[PDB]
Amino acid sequence: LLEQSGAEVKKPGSSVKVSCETSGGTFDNYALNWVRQAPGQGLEWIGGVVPLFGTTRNAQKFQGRVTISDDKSTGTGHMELRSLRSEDTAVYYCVRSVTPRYCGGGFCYGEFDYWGQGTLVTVSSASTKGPSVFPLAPSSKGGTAALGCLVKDYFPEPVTVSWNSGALTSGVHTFPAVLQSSGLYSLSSVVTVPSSSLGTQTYICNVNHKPSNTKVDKKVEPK
Amino acid sequence: ELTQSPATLSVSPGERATLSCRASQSVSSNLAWYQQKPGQAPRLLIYGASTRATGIPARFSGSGSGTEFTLTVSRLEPEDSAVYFCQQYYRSPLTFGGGTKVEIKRTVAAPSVFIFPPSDEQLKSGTASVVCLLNNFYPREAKVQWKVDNALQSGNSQESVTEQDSKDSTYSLSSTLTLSKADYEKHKVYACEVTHQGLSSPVTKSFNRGE
Amino acid sequence: HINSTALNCNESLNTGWLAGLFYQHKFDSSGCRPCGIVPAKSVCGPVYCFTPSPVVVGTTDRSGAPTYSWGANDTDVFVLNNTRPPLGNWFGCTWMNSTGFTKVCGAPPCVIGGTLLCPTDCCGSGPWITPRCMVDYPYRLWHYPCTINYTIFKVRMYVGGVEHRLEAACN
Ligand SMILES: *[C@@H]1O[C@H](CO)[C@@H](O[C@@H]2O[C@H](CO)[C@@H](O)[C@H](O)[C@H]2NC(C)=O)[C@H](O)[C@H]1NC(C)=O
Ligand SMILES: *[C@@H]1O[C@H](CO)[C@@H](O)[C@H](O)[C@H]1NC(C)=O
Ligand SMILES: *[C@@H]1O[C@H](CO)[C@@H](O)[C@H](O)[C@H]1NC(C)=O
Ligand SMILES: *[C@@H]1O[C@H](CO)[C@@H](O)[C@H](O)[C@H]1NC(C)=O
Ligand SMILES: *[C@@H]1O[C@H](CO)[C@@H](O)[C@H](O)[C@H]1NC(C)=O
Repeated sequence: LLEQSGAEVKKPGSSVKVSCETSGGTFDNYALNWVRQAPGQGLEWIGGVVPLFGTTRNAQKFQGRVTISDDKSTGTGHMELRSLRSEDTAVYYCVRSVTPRYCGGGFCYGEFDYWGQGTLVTVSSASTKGPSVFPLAPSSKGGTAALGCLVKDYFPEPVTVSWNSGALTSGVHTFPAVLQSSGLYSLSSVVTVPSSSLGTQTYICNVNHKPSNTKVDKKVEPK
Repeated sequence: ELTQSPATLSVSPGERATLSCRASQSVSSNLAWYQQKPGQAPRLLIYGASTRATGIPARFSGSGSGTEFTLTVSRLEPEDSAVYFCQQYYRSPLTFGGGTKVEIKRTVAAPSVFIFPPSDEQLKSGTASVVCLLNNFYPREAKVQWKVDNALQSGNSQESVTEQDSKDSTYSLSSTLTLSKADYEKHKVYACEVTHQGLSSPVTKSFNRGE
Repeated sequence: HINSTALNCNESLNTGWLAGLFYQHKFDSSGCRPCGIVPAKSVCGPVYCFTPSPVVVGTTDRSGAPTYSWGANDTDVFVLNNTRPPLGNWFGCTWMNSTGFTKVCGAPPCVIGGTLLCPTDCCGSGPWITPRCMVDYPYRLWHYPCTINYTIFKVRMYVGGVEHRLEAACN
């Protein structure tokens, strides 16, 4: 119920602006906080703001730059981080809190009630590149067969793959992307379907790569 | 300032899984437990050290105070395959625990192995990638060997393994053998030999180039 | 003039009454003396004094200059120290002690009687102006949760010579 802005890539030293929207908004939230998660390490608190008092609060690693603005009008949150570092690359969560437990003043403290979808922020000097999608066709031989798609040579993460516009979910396995030697990421999504459905049942693989604004639908037919 | 022990847990369904959180400095009762399922945002399980959030089953049970906390999952279900975190809201800097990954144990299951030739579309670019799929197996430990004309390969394959499935508690693996178009059109048979505990014999899935 | 507000709250494990500061709070249903200087340490958050029209008294040093810390700062206090409106600014004050108890000092605006202007049995709770009505001010619901169901009326009240047009919450 909390939607965040799509994943981004920016060069070290540049700036990122990540938003947050509520559908349907707006509910009773007293505080807007942000919590990032680097793939290597556990969760880290970035900061927060209580819009009623306008008081902000950050951590030492982000004390100088980051600013969190919570718009109550449209119920839209915002975190802007400038002069990015390589260690800033993480999944940034937008989190809102209902019901305080302590107030130092101005700032108030409480448990985190609702989290956002997460936003992959990539700090890299590398160029943005769209992926190529290749069919992983079944071999035409229980009676359960497997088929998929190879999402290759893209930067940066992530790539989101669904099947038949989200109609086919059971039996779907999208593997964690692997970092190739070329510096590019590679990913594959498979699915197990009954053998007797190969010719008749259509299979479209829906691949999305937001950082390059790439939407590619690849039909997978047996041979 | 939070220490979660153990770092990794593995336990059968219907049994109790307990997680310890220890703060360097006293945090009274201002502690919260969160659950993070594979590929999703954390979910608020417990707040105030022992108070269940709305919509959370009674099997989840927070406990402890001061520097000493414990989270109890009494009747485990495959859905509980997640990494749990503890987070304090007392002292000036907000801190999270390291995080405990929870693995649900199940009956040993053999991997359904498949193999995929490179598409003719990829070959026009000049590269060839062959894909071996180990599907729905348990436990996680599994070996994959790429043979080309019965010759063992090395340093040319990259594998990727899924997080434990929420419903059937299985892992899936995908090994990818990458080589040039030229090298690809110099060999006929491409094989993937798989080793797993549930298999009394190494299973080999193969294909002939262009057949 | 929002900095002045004293904002020290602990603890909300039990009732989540604190939310009441920001919006309506899910309080349990149904559970339902001179004024001088109060230290800002035990106050969350706004302090309401009545003339009887409700008025806000912010933190100030003792005495008496205003402090724009959230109190917080040790010197911060609320100076009430008041005498009834013929002639004074207010009859009494209400605020919340940090644990979430409601502290009331002085006397309710009803007190003018006499008699019969104050509630029938007399008062633990509230700024009454009528046996059935109390003054309506923004943090009344937070301060007096039991009054959540009270109907609101536009009401004239006369004190000494001055006339007050004020809103009232009644049974
Ligand atoms: C909040 O108010 C309560 C009571 O109104 C305070 O607790 C009182 O403490 C005094 C002396 O410490 C006792 O004589 C009373 O018996 C207590 N009252 C109750 C109801 O137990 C409490 O100290 C106040 N909170 C703070 C932080 O001062
Ligand atoms: C809140 O109150 C309890 C007991 O009154 C105390 O032990 C604790 O230190 C307080 N918490 C904060 C945030 O100061
Ligand atoms: C306020 O009242 C207190 C207690 O009655 C008293 O000690 C102090 O002198 C008074 N101060 C003022 C502002 O008159
Ligand atoms: C608190 O008030 C004192 C005077 O009592 C003042 O000197 C000081 O600046 C205040 N504290 C802060 C950090 O503002
Ligand atoms: C007032 O009415 C509400 C419903 O509008 C009810 O839920 C609540 O309990 C009532 N308040 C009290 C304390 O009687």
